Amino acid sequence: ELDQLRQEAEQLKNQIRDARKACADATLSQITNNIDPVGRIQMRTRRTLRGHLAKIYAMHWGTDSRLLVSASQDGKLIIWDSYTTNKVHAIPLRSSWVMTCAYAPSGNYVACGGLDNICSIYNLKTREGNVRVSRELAGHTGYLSCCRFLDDNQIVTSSGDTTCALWDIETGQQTTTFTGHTGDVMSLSLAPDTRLFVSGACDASAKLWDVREGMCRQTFTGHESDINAICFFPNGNAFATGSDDATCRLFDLRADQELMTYSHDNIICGITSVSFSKSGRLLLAGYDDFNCNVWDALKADRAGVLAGHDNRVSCLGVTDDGMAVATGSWDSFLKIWN
Amino acid sequence: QVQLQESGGGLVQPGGSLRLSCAASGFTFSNYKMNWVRQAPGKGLEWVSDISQSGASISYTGSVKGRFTISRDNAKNTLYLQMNSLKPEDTAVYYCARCPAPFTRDCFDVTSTTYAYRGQGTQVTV
Amino acid sequence: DQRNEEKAQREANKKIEKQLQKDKQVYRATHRLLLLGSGIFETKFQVDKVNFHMFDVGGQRDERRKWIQCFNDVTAIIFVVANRLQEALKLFDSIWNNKWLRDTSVILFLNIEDYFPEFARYTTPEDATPEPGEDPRVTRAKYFIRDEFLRISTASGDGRHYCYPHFTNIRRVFNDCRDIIQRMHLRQYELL
Amino acid sequence: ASIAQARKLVEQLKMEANIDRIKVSKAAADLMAYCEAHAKEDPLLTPVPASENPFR
Amino acid sequence: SKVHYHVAVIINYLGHCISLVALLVAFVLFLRLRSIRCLRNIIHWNLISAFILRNATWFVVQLTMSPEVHQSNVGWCRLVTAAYNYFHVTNFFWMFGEGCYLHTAIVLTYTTDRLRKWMFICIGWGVPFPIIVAWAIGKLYYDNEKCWFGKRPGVYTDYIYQGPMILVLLINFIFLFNIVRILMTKLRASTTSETIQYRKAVKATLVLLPLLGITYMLFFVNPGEDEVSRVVFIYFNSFLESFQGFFVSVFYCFLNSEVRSAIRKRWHRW
Amino acid sequence: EEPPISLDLTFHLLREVLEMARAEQLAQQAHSN
Repeated sequence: ELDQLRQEAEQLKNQIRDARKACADATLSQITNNIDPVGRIQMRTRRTLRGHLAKIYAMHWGTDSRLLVSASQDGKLIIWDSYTTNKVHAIPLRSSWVMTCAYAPSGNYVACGGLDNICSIYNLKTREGNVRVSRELAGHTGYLSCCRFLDDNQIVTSSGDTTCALWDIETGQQTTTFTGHTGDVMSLSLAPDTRLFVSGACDASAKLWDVREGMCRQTFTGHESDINAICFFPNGNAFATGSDDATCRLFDLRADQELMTYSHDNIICGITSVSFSKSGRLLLAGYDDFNCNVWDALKADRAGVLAGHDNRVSCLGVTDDGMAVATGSWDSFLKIWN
Repeated sequence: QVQLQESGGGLVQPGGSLRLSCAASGFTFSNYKMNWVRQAPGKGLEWVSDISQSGASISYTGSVKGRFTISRDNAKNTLYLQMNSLKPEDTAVYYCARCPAPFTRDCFDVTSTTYAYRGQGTQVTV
Repeated sequence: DQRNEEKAQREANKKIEKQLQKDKQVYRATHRLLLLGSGIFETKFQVDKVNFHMFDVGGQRDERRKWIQCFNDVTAIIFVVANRLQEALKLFDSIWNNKWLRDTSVILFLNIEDYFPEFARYTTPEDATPEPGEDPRVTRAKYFIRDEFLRISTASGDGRHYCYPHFTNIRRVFNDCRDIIQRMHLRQYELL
Repeated sequence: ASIAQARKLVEQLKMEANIDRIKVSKAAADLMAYCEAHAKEDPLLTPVPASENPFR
Repeated sequence: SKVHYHVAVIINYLGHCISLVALLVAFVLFLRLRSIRCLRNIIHWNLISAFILRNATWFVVQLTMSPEVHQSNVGWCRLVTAAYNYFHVTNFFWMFGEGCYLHTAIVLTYTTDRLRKWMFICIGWGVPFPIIVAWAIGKLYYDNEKCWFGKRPGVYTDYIYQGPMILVLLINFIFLFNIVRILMTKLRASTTSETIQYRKAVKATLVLLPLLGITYMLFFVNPGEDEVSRVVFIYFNSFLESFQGFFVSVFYCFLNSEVRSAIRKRWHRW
Repeated sequence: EEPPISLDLTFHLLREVLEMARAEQLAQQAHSN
C-alpha cells in the first residue's frame, strides 16, 4: 500500500493525460490566426494615488468602478476615490504585514489579512461614523494570501498553509475547508456567478473548487514554478494564471487543459498579477521588472506596456466596466491607466 | 507537470560505489539549479549537494566531500550523483530536489513540510 | 449638490492626510527588525530613546520563499544560529542571495569535526580577540563557524548589504543598525 | 504510516478522470465569440472618447 | 599688471555660462523625476535653485554696471547689488543645510528623523533676509556710495553679510572633518588594501568641497606684497567660484547613480 | 590696502575694472586734455 498506490496514482495521471490529448484536436493559436490583431495599445497614467508609506501588496476595485481599497505594509488600509484622488478612509491595521485586501460587492465591508493568519472584516458604514473591525476570522494556521467576498456574510480566503476556507462572517466559523493543494495557496479567483472559484498554489498547480459542495472539480497543471496570480475569463469558462517561471497560461474549464502560453524571450521575471479586460481580449499582467505587459489573449501577441512604476508591480485590477486599470507597486504608488 | 523520478539506489556493501540518476520532466532543465537531499532513518531531510544551471558552481556538504560528485546533463535532462566509497552512515532516502525559481542562486528545497519540486526518493542502503 | 459633495469630500481628505503625516513620523522613527532562526510576534524594545520593532515569524510553515520577501525593507535581519549548522549555512545562503533581500543587512548571532572535514586543517587567526578562559578548542570552533558565514558574505556582497557576525545583546543590534544606516547614507551620496 | 495522503490522492484523481471534456477547438471558438461580441463594450480595446471618459 | 584682470573676467564668463547651463539641466531633472524626490534631493534641489538665482543675477551685475552708473549711485544700482548679495548668502546657508544634513545622517544617524523639510527652507531662504536687510540699513546710513559695492578703507560694513558667510565656512569645515573621519573607519572595516582606501577617502573629500563651500577656504585671503601671489589668488578663486554650480550639478545630479539609472529607464520607454 | 577675500571676488573684479576702464577711456580723452 505504501508504493502500490503510487503505482496506481500514475495509472490515472497517464489516463487523464490521454483524455486531455484526445480532445486537443486543434490549438487556440491555430483558429485565431485569421482574426485581426489589436492595435498597439498605449494606455497613459490618468491618476497617481499617493499616501502609502511602504510597499503596496494588494488593491481591489469596488463594484461601482469608482472606489478602490489599497493595502500597504506600513499598517494602513486606504480607501480612495479614483475619480477625485481623494482618500475616503484610512484604516489603521493591528498587524503591519498585510498581504491582501478585499472590497465587499455591497461596498459596506472590506477584508484584510496577512502574516497574522487572521482575516479582519471592517464595517465601513457604521451609525456612529467610523470604520470599526466587525469580525476577525481566526483559525487558518498560515498567512492569508488572498480573500474574496461572496456576500456581505460570506467570504473565501486562501492561506499559506495549503488550505482555502469558506467563512460565515456573522458566526465566524469556517463552513467549508478546501484542502488538496501541496504548497502555499497564493491566489484565488471567484467565478462571475460565485458558484465556483479557482486557486493557484506554490506546487505549480491550479484547482477548480465548488463553493457549495466543497470538492475539487479539476486540477490544472502546466506551469513550471509557483503560481502567483489567477483570474477568470469574463464569461467564467476559462482562467489565466501567472507564475515565477515568467510565463502566463490560459486554461479552459471544459477542455480541461492549457490553451495558450504568453511568454517572451526577453522576459525572465515572474508574473505577480493577472487580470482580464471587460471583453477578455486583453490580458494585463504585472511583472517583477517593474512594468506591466498587455497581451492579446487570443493571439498571444504583446500588445502594450504599462511602464510607470519604480519598483516591483504587486497588484493589478480592472474596473467592472472595463474603464481603467489600477496597478500598485512596491514604490508605494497606485497608478490608474486608461 | 513537474516530474522528478529518481533511479539507481539499492543495497551496497560499505566501501562500494553507487550512481544515482534523476530523470526530470515538465520544465526546462537548463534554467534551474538542481540539488540532492537525503533523509536518514530517524532524522529529517538534510541537503547533500547542489549544482548550477550550467554545472560550474558545484557544492557539497562536509560529510561527502571527496566521495560524492554531482553532475548534470542539460542536453537530456538528467541529474547524477556518483557516490564513491560509501560508509554505513550514508544510508538514507535520496531525493532529487529542484529549487522553485529559474535563473536564481537561492533555493529553499529541504523543507520538512511537503515540498513540491522534488522526487519520491530512491532508497540507498549501506 | 455637485459643489458641496466635493468640499465635504475634500474636508475628509485633509483630515486623512494630516493623520498620515503623524503616522509617517512614527513609521520612520521606528526601525523594523526580523528575528529569524498567533501568526507573528512583535517585540517593541527601546535603546537610548530609539524605537526598535523585532518581528519573530512565529507560527508559519517551514517554507519561507514567499513570506520572507515581505521583510525586504527591514533595517536588518537578525539571524540566530545554534546537522543544524549546515542547514543554517544554506538558509543564510538563500537569504543573502535572494533578489529581494540583496539590500537587507544581516546581524548574525552565533549561540563538528565530522560534519566539516576542513575544520581539522584550520588554525585560529592571530586577529582573533577572545576573552581569557576559553580553551583553544572552543575558540577555534567559534571562529571556524564565523568563517563559514563570512565565506558566503564576501562572495556576493557587492556593497549593498553587510553581515555582522557576533558571539553569544540588544546593544550590539543597536550598534549594528547604526552602522547599517550610516552605510546606507554614504551610498546615496556615493561616498562609498 | 502516512499513506492516508497517498491514498486520498487516488480517489481525487478518480473524480478528475470522469468529467466531460469538449474539444479544444470547440472551447477556443467560444472565447472568440465572446470577444467578438463584447469588443465594442471594452473601453480599453476600443479607445473611449474624452467626452465619456471619467479619468480625463 | 592689468592683463591678468581681463583674463580672469573671461574665466568668469566661461564659468558662469557652463555652470548656468549645467544648473538649468539639473534643475528640471529634479521635478521631472518625482520618484527621486526626498529630503536629501529636496535640499539638493533648493541648492541648485539658489545657484541659478545667483548666476542669473551675476550676468545682471556684469552687463548693467559701468563707470557711469558707478558714480551715479542710481536707485536701481543699489538694488541689484543688494539682490546679488542676497542670492550669494542664500548659497552659503544652503551649503550649510547640506552640511548639517549629511553630518546628522552620518555622525548622529538617529536624529535624522527629527530633521524636517521646513527647517531647511527657513534657514536657506529665510535667514539671509534679516542679514541683507540689516546690511542695507547699515549701508544706507554709513557708506552709501558707489552703488553699495565700493569699498572704503576703515568702514567694514560688508561684514554684516560676510560675517555669517565666514561662520558658515568654519562650521561646514567641522562637519567635513567628521564626515571623512567617520567614512575612513568605514573603509578600514570593509576594505583590505590600504591604497584603495585612500582612492576613496580622497575622492570623497574632493566631491564634498564644492557641496559644502570649502573651495572658498582653499585660498581664502591673500597676504599681499607680491604681484605673483595676487595673480594666483584671482585665477584660483575665479575658477572655483564660477565653476561651483557646474561641479555640484555634475556629481550630485548627473553622475548620481540613482539619477543616472532613473533617466536611463525614461530612455527605454522613449 | 585691504586684501581681497574669496567671498568678495565678484565685486573686487568689478571694482578693479571700474577704475581700470575709467583710466583707459581717460587716455583717449587725455589726447584732448
